[PDB]
Amino acid sequence: ELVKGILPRSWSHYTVPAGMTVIQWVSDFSERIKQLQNISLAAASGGAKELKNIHVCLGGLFVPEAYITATRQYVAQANSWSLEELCLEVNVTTSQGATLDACSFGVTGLKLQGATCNNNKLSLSNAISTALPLTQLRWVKQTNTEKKASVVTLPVYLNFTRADLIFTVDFEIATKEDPRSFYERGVAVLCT
Amino acid sequence: FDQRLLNTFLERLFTTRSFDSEFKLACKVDGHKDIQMPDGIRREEFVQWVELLPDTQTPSWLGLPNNAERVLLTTQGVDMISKMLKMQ
Repeated sequence: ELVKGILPRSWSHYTVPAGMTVIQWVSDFSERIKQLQNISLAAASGGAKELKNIHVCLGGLFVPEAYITATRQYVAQANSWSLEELCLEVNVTTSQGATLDACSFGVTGLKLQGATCNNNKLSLSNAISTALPLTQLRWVKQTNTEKKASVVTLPVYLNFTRADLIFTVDFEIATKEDPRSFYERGVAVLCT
Repeated sequence: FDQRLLNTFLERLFTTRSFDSEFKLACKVDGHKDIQMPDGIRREEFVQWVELLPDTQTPSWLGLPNNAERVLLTTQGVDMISKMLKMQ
């Protein structure tokens, strides 16, 4: 397999795009292991408190959707609420200019597709991808107020194949952009 | 999200407004012009309208960004290079 540049079936554990070379996979695997070293380094040196305050790459996680559930469960336990009573709020800010509160978790590596995020507001773009500097996920009590007639629900997939849906994100569109145009142009977020 | 996209097209097209003289099938295909709902009421007029469609079709006709075909077109052009060199 290696001689033919074929990814061994014994190495393929986590979800991978069908078209990935062993070389690409080795580079991706190295990045994932480096991140896991830091996560274990913080867990051993500091405990659970460091695990909450460290930024994570959703692409590097083997099951990114379980991390979202873990963050949802963490906020629910801290506030003694139910999972179905918690809605996810997303704030996109620079990593340097970011502050993590009790319900805030830092996520890096998120890439917006066909749109740009400026002041937490979305605008249609002619660029294929836009790298989000630091995405903050906040879990707050649901107010069942529906949408503000300017909020789109963008899918978040794992990779460019758009085969696995990780979670969904609510964003406020900018200017008088039609939310329907966002749906028609395939605007979404990729984990890697 | 595929269901939402399918619903968006259906609600955009199947309306009483589709019988208006200014209805837009597609909007801003190349930034300036838009595809017009034909004003005819007979099948022959609709068939003629399809025949007069310009050959300059872009993914914006489908509501997609115009650069969605750029990568696909480049790969296809290189393939057409390869097919020639394979039969020389």
